[PDB]
Amino acid sequence: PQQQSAFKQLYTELFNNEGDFSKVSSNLKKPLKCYVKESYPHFLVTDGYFFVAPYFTKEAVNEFHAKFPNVNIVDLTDKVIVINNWSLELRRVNSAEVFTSYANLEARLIVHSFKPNLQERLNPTRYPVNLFRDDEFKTTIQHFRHTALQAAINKTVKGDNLVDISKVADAAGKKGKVDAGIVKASASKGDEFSDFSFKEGNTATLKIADIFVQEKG
Amino acid sequence: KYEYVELAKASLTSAQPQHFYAVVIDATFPYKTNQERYICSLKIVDPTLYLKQDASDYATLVLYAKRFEDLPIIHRAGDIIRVHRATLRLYNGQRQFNANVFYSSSWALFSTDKRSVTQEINNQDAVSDTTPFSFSSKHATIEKNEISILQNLRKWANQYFSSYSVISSDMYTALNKAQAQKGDFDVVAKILQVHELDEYTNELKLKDASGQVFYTLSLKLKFPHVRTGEVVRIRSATYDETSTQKKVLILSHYSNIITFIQSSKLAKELRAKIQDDHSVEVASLKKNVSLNAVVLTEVDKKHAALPSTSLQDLFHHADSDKELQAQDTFRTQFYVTKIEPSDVKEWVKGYDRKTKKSSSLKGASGKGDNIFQVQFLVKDASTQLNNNTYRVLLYTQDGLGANFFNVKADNLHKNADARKKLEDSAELLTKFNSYVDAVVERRNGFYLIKDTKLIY
DNA sequence: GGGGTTTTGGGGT
DNA sequence: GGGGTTTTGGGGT
DNA sequence: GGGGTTTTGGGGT
Repeated sequence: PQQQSAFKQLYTELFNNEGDFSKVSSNLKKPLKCYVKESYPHFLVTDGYFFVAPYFTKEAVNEFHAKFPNVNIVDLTDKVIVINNWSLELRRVNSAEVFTSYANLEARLIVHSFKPNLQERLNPTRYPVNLFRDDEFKTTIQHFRHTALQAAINKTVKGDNLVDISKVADAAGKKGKVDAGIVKASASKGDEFSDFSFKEGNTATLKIADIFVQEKG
Repeated sequence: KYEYVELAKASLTSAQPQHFYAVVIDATFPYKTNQERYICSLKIVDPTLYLKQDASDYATLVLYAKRFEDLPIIHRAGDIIRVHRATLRLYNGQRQFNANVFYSSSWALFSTDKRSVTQEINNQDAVSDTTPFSFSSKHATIEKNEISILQNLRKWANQYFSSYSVISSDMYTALNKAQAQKGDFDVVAKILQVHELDEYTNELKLKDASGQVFYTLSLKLKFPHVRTGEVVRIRSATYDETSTQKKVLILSHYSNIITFIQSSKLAKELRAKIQDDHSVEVASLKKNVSLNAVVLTEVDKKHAALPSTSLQDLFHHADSDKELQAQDTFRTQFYVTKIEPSDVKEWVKGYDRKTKKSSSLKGASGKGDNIFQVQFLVKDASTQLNNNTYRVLLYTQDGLGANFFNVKADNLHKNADARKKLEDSAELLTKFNSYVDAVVERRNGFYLIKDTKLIY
């Protein structure tokens, strides 16, 4: 029924629309009011159910540092922020190194403008969990890959190259190597499957440590 | 020399270190609280403190440490723990034993059953019935006079678990009432299925006495003892209100999944009473996209106890690993990406036993006996990220996998009924989140499905 | 006082 | 600090 | 020496 998690609904709709942010429902592109769980070494904000990592543009922090002098970003822990201008992108990453991702895919929250509300902002919430560790969400991403994988395999594998029945039915005096059952899924370059059709968004962003040196060298 | 005292007889006044043996009936996983501290909380029992006048009574044990490795991991309820130097104090009416492992306190775990959980998983025998399977510090010493204390407590541990539920109705919440809790709760259920979601996570399919089915993520490394058909107690779960497609439980770093020792009366009754449910699967087959995994097949009873082998091992290591080379029959799980030949009508070919050749039923044969010659292109958790898809065969000319489709081989160009049932099975097998549990036999470098059949 | 360690008598709390 | 909330690791903590 | 504990300066190993 109704999805309580703003983030989960947003990120799920993005993946269910091949990473196209223009195909995601317009009634969901309203300002995001979220609680800041951590600010360093990782900046993580919650929507009351999950936590995701926002990716700030150089423009976003400079604008911030102007309209709100001396109010450091890396010290926003336990305070709220309102993201007025933001976009969602899909990026290929190394899930073994990035914890805010799954199956080498990440949905990024690109922040263009955000204002802090220190006004004793509250809200009794459940413990926030990594959206990329959620059962249903992991499943949504698996669906995404399964669709890309199946489309690539039905395009790549043709001609019904079936193992000759004699090779198996009359296997006495016949030895074989199992790697004969290995079939390439797509026209890739390396050992990883990368035949996707969503155009990987680019957009430059700041490393959380640069915003820490900019405020406290 | 250590003097062991019984739980109810331990002194509340003399804040001096005391020692005791006891049976563990519940425990959190060891968890971190800040930067230099780890805690493990457990409920203990013995002949002098095991039952309120019906619901189970117990003392509590809180172990403090500076390292994760210095705290006990309780995978099973019913085993025994021996603690040295605990201080006892009353905490909200209950007798609470506190022990700082980081200072001078220590613990040792003893198996009530023949083997410990870990020994069962790795099929090892126990060194002896007086050996601790886990303990704190570099050493553990058990004196001759402790042997009787241990053997007697084991005897008692079994009597206790076989005649009482131990984990009484007040220590958990019915799954169909889970959504009504304000915070976390405990659950006692049967594992109906263990699905390998990915390289690090299992997804458990649970069902309790109330009949509700729930799913929950279970890390492979943390809970390596989960097994289908077994009953467990989940210590600390919360209801996930963000899961719309399926009922999900969220566990925390302090949560724990606990099994029961063989003599457990509760585990035995729940194992028999709670029967398999496929309602979640049948309902999901009506949807275009199912966030619920559906295991479409069932292996023959004689293989139910055979361990599974990943596709990674099956196709990339089977000709190099000593253990995999000596075997020719395996059990594995996977999802089908494509089925060849494309035309469902050509799945059944005519086979000539003498020339060892098969042919299409074009001008409809006599060319040979009808057989299935199907080639599945599969993939699994262990190969999720690579650019490969693997060939798994269903070549039934010698009888292997003849009943896989619950449709005896026939000319699919003429038998509309057979063709339709196979076409429907084809869509089901290639559908996202559909998986196959199968036993395969290795012949001339290929794997042929055998002793496996569809259940949908 | 007592562990393990080596400090083999002596800080700080 | 115990019926709880880390990050030596953010997929045992 | 240094923790944790309290022994709050000093044992044994």
